[PDB]
Amino acid sequence: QSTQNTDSQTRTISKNTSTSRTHTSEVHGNAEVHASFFDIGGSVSAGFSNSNSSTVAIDHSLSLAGERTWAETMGLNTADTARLNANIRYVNTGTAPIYNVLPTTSLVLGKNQTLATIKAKENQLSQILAPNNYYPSKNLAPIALNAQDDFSSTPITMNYNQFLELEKTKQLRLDTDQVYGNIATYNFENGRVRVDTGSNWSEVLPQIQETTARIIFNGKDLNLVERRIAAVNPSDPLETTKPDMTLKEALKIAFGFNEPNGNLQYQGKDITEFDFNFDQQTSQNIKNQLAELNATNIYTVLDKIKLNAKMNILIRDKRF
Amino acid sequence: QSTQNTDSQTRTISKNTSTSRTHTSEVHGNAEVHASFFDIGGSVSAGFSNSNSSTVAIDHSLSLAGERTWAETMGLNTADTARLNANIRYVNTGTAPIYNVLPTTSLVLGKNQTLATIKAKENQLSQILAPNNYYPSKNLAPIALNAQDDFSSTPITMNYNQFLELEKTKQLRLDTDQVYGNIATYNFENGRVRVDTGSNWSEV
Repeated sequence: QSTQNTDSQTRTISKNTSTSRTHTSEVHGNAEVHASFFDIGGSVSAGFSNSNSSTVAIDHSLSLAGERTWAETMGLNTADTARLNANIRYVNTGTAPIYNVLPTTSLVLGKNQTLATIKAKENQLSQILAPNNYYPSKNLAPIALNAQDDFSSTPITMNYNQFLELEKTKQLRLDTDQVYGNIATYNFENGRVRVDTGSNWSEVLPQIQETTARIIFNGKDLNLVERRIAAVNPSDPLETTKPDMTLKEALKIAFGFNEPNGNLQYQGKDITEFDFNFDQQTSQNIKNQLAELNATNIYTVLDKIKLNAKMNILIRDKRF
Repeated sequence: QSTQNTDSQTRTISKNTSTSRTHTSEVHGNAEVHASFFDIGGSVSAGFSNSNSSTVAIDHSLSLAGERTWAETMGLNTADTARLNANIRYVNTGTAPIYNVLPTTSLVLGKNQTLATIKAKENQLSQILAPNNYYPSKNLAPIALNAQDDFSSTPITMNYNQFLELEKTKQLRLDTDQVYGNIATYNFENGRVRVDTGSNWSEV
C-alpha cells in the first residue's frame, strides 16, 4: 500500500514578436438619380482604392502554475496473497505421557482442498505432554503455527482464489495427520526416567493397536474415554501367551468398574444402565460367543465373554 | 497486480502584455460623370491617406484544472508463472509396514515432459504406513506437496508455456519413481520393535 504527495511550482516567461503585411485593392461603384422642381440629373462613379499595411507586435508573459498531486497504490500477488497463522493447542487424552511432541498438522480449505501440511518446528515443539493435559496449559494462550520452513522462516502462504473462498465460506479445518514424540523409559541403574530420541511412539502404537481390544466408554460425564486391554490373538503364537481376558475383568481393571454387592458398577451406577456397540467384526465375534454360551442377554455373561485383539467395544450411557 | 488512483488540482495564473504599431498608406482614386437637362460635367480625384496606430493590451488568467487518474497493472515472469501444490495420499497395498516413508514423486505435464521430481520433505514424511492403510488416513484430507527445497522453502515452479499447456489440456500425471522407508525389527532383548534408520527397504 503506497501513497504519494506532490507539489509543483512552475514559472513560465514568454517573449513574442510578430510582423504583418496587407495589400488591399477595392473597386468602388456608384450610381445616382436626382430630381428637383424642374431639374433632373444623374451620376455615375468608380473608386480605385489601393491599400498597404505593416504591423509589428511584441509580447511578454508570466505564468505561475501551482499543482498538488495525491496518489494511492495497492499491490498484490495472486500466489502469495495471504498468510495463515494458526493458534493451536495439543491435548493428550491417552494414558502415557509423550515427549518432544511434533504433530503433523494439515490446514484444509473447504471440503478437502489442503492448503498446507506442516510438521511442527522447534517453536511448536512441546517438551512434555502428560495425559489429560494441554500444551500450552489451558490458562495460557495457544501457540502460533506460522511457518512452513524447517527453520521457521517462511509464512504459510495462501493464493488468491483460496483467499477469496476463505473470507466467503470461512471454512478452515485443521487435520492432525500424525504425531511425532519420544518415550521416556525408566533407567534401572540410577532410577531416572530418560527420553530416548531414537525410539519414538510411532514404533510402539501400531504394536499396541494390533494386539489389544479397544474399549471406548463415556460413563464419566459423557466424555469418551478410550482404554486398550491386552487380549489373546488366536492366530498369533506369541499373543496366545497373554492371560485370558474376560470383558468383565477388562471393565474392572481399565475403567474402575467394581462389584460392591455382586453386580458390576461404575461408581454408583449399574452396568445395565449402559449399552454396548461393536464394530461389525467384534459384533460377529460376540455373536459367536453368545451362541456358544447359549445366553441371550449379554449382561448375565460379562464374566464369560473372552476378548480378542482388535476388538472394539463402545459402551454408552443409555439415557442419551 | 497493481492499481493506482490519482487526484490533481492545478491553479494557473497568467499575466500578459502586448504592444502594436501600424503604418498604413492608401492611394484613393475616383472618376465621375454627371448629366442634367442641358448640363454635362466630369470629375477626377485622388486620395492620399497616411495612417498610424499604437495598441497596448494586458491580460489576467485563472485556470483551475482538476484531474482524476485510474491505473491498473499485471506483472508476470515467464519462468515462474505458476506454483503447483499437489494434494497426495500414500497407500500400502503390501504385507509389511514401512516407516518414515518419503516417496520420490514426479509431476509430469502432458505425455512425458516432467515438470519436477520431488523427494518428500519432513512435512510429507509418513511415520508408519501399515499394509492396507492410507496416509493420511482416508477420512482426513490429503497432504500438500508444495516445495522443491530440502527445507520446504521454495514453490514447485512452472513456466509460461507449461502453464498454458496445463490450463488447456489439464493433463498433470504424478509418477512414483521410488519410495524411501525404514524397516522396524524385533528386538529379542526387551521385545520392542525398533526402527533402524540405517537399514531401509530399498536394500531388501
